[PDB]
Amino acid sequence: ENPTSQASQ
Amino acid sequence: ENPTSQASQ
Amino acid sequence: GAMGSMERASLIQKAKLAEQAERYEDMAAFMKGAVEKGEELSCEERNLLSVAYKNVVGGQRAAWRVLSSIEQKSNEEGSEEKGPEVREYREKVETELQGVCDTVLGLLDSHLIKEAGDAESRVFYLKMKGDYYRYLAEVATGDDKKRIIDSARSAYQEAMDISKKEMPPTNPIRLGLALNFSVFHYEIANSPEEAISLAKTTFDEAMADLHTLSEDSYKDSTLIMQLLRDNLTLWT
Amino acid sequence: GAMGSMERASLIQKAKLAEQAERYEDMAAFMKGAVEKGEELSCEERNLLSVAYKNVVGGQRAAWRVLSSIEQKSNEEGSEEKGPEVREYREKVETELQGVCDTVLGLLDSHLIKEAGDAESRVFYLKMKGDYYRYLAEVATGDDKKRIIDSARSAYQEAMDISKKEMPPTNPIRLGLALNFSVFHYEIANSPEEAISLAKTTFDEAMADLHTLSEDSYKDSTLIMQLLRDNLTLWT
Ligand SMILES: [Ca+2]
Ligand SMILES: [Ca+2]
Ligand SMILES: [Ca+2]
Ligand SMILES: [Ca+2]
Ligand SMILES: [Cl-]
Ligand SMILES: [Cl-]
Ligand SMILES: [Mg+2]
Ligand SMILES: [Mg+2]
Repeated sequence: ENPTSQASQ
Repeated sequence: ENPTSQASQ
Repeated sequence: GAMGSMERASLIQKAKLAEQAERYEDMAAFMKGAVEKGEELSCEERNLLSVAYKNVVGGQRAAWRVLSSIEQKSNEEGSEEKGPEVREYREKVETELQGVCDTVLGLLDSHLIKEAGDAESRVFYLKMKGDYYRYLAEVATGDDKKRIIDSARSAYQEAMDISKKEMPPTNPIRLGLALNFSVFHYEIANSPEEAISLAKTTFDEAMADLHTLSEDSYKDSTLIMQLLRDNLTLWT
Repeated sequence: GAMGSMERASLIQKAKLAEQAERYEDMAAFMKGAVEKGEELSCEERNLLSVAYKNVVGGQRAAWRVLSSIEQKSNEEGSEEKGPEVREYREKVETELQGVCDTVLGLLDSHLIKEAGDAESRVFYLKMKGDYYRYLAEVATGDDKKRIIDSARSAYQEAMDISKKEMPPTNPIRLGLALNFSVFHYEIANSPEEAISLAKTTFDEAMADLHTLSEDSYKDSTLIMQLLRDNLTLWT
């Protein structure tokens, strides 16, 4: 469910 | 959560 | 039910928020609560109900297919024994999926279908009944598999009979019903010729009625006609 | 716990099946059960734990951001009053997210961190502690927001101190820690200069150590270096 948009790993 | 792979609507 | 204390309108508002947030389990629970208020559903509300459960059960079905394929590989010649875990976890997902299907079918039976008098609502709900019996049929393997298949068939057939009498051939509900009944024939009932014939006749009759439509209705109908065409291209 | 009756190895096997099926809530529950067996986790098992909860909380955070944005729009000048529902449903998602973060932090505190003696495990778990306090910080608004931020900072700092003493500059765990601590500085601590300086120094020191690596290790390290570069390009 983790998006791809975030700056984190 | 519905995939796009199925022949149904 | 846990939604018994929430206003009907608030449940509908939160269902729409859950859809925007892609929280389809929440969306389904909100719409279940709305249905359980006992009032009939508007066109928009019926679609929210359908969208919510389609996404929940669609994800469960995709997971079940992944696990079933792993389970089948484990039973081939030369596969190393790995114990009961694959079967157990496929059964867990399967049971959860059956529970969701039973919930939807329960909402339809108590009491959405019996109050639905207009063609647009009655056909919508009977199509849903066919769809969720079809999902049960996809995982069925025991004494009742034939009865589950026939329940899907019977619901689709009643919906088809009403839709042909009461709706134009381009009606999107009628078209989506025919699409899914054709998939039932191909995927469940071992009747690919019936699936192809239904898809082709549905497509051709809709084509001949497009001239009666506005631009927006034409867009709605041709979108689903393309899905019929895609299946015919795959199946022929 | 509901996984208390299942073998540790079976829990790990089902976590891997759940990952293949994209059933991340199941995957997290299986790994929680494995952790609660009380034995230390292998490298592969630590990564399964991280993958599972990253996907669960990642989806909750994405939903929270959707709802928070709708809530903020509702509070602008000229927005029509729509009642408490947006706030209520954002609070519901927020509470569920905080519960997952608290569960992960509880696993780390009871008792993963205290038994973790090797640099690879201790840094891994301290990075997780920083990450999940950072997720709590993203939604915090009250008396404890500063303490939540400082808890994230403290965990990241201890992990950085160990990683710099005990790991090479190209170690993927060290690199992923530095990436996320740099995001903490930029997104949480209002310290964009610190975020940029950390990302740049981490990138440059790793660049200078690539010559020591095999082709496979080079691929692993350069992948994360590219994420540092992407952030620097966005931030400068
Ligand atoms: Ca009321
Ligand atoms: Ca009625
Ligand atoms: Ca044991
Ligand atoms: Ca130890
Ligand atoms: Cl299981
Ligand atoms: Cl709520
Ligand atoms: Mg062998
Ligand atoms: Mg106004």
